[PDB]
Amino acid sequence: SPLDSLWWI
Amino acid sequence: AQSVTQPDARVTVSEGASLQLRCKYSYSATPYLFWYVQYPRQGLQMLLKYYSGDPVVQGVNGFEAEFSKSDSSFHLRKASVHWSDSAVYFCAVSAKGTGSKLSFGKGAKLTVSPNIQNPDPAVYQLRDSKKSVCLFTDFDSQTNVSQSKDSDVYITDKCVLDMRSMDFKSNSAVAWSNKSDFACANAFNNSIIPEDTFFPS
Amino acid sequence: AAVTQSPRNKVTVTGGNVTLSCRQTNSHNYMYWYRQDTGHGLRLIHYSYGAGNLQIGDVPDGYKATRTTQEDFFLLLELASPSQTSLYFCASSDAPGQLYFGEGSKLTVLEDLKNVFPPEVAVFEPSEAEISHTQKATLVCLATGFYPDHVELSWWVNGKEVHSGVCTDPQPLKEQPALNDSRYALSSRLRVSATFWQNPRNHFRCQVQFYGLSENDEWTQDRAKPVTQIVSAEAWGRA
Amino acid sequence: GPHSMRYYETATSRRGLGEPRYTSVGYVDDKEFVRFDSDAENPRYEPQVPWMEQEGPEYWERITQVAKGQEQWFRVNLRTLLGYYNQSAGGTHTLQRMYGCDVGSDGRLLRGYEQFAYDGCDYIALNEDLRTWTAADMAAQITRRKWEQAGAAEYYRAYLEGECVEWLHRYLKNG
Repeated sequence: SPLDSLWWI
Repeated sequence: AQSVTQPDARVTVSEGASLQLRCKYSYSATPYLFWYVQYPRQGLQMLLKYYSGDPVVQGVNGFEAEFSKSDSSFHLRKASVHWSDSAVYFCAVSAKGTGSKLSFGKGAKLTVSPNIQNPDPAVYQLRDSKKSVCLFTDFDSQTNVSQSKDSDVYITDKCVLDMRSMDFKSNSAVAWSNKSDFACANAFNNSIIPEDTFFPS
Repeated sequence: AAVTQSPRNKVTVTGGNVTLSCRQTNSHNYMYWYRQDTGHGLRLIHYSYGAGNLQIGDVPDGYKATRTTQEDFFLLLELASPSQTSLYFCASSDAPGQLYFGEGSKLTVLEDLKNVFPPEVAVFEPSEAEISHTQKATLVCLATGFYPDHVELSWWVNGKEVHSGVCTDPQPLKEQPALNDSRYALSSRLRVSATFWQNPRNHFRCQVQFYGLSENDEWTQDRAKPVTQIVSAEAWGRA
Repeated sequence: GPHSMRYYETATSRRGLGEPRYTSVGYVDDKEFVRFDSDAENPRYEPQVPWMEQEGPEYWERITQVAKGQEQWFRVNLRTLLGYYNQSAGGTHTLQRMYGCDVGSDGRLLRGYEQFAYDGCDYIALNEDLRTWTAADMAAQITRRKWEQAGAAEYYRAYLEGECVEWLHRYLKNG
């Protein structure tokens, strides 16, 4: 199951 | 479309009592949920964050919120609130991935009445240093101060000061008037004050 | 929160041009400008997801914004209207919905300068009755007859600002509640132990920073120009 | 024996006012088992192997929402990188993310991944300690700084040590 990314580049 | 609904703009609870602050949101996709807190004279700051997984999220000082997908709710709760919790609390919902889809609630101003261990209600007269003011002080949190039914009489709302060294808090309201014959005995005439209020002199 | 807004306080007249600066040195991606008003909560004006990008918020009318750099997000009021009298917050964001707020910029747009008055300030010494009954001493400061509602009251003991034992009204009273140009009044208390107050070596001072006219504003009336200024009242400890 | 689950996310900006194409491909033991493609007409995660068919609608909806969020996330990132490296809008660029977990024969985490490549070049990567980041260059240093300040490592490690391992195990259970 894929994961949400939070803090942007 | 996206929105957040907090039902009560203003909430008062007694120190030591439990707290629930309600929040409903409307958003078509799966959201991130937040509670922000704004202490007096400051900006907002994150208090609670929900990303995914466990519906119950936790924060500093015993704060927590519960995500309910079925009800579209994110109610905040705390077992026992204290004077320092007095602030404005904002619920917020955000789309994932972007910062372009964020909505704040109207916010809820929480007033926590301090527990006044040793009430000593009194109405004192102060002299001008450089004219005279009346000081209603040391009453329990429950007492409320009413406005004067006299335009030339000014009465401020209750105010809590904290002598931090002394671990001692107290309520006070101020009344003053330019008009001659203004008296401290009748200053807070149309407020409901304790029958045991001390009137010196 | 590494977000700093400037100026923190601003007074202008209708038609004036106002620029608020917001800088965040953490190079967050998103930046927002909000206004906060009683009964309307927090309302989004403009935001940006990067240098050169601008997105209108919910209440953009009368406002422009510019993201000149990743760190800088200016808010511009072109022809200042009294309705823009508000408390403005800038915020940066490094993750979806995660914001870090500035300290706030309080602005008042005046419609008519002749309504501007600085506060009169008076300190009232503690009652001896309170002294004996409680062994505590409450000083009361009164700032009266000021307009606009843009003051900051602080207590100073022996030349240093104190916060302990202090409570200041969150909201000022309208002296003439029925008038739109009504002047304001504000009260504050400083409570100390009786033995501290009764030491005549102790110096007490209530200071009120008033924000009004600038050096640039022209003034015609005879009375003293109600410029931005500090008005204060003092008292020495009484034994 | 040992196993692994890896996801590859790619965001490629078109030319002119072209919305980027976002793709996400999931592998188990280096074999594609799931896929999402923005270009598709009805974009959602689709099973690439019959043994994944057993996952109910709730599952497919949930992970599709993740992809939806990721697309926006990558859009923000692409525009941000142009700023980091001083580049023009019309162009075509690619940001790739690779994350997932290697699991040992003992059933424990061998290693965890969370790394990015921009235009074929290494950018930033989560170190084996799952605590520290390796920044390839100047821009990557800005990112690392923010992610260190944000405490990002803990979020991704939590996934890598928990859900990643568990889901891999669940997927294997099929066959």
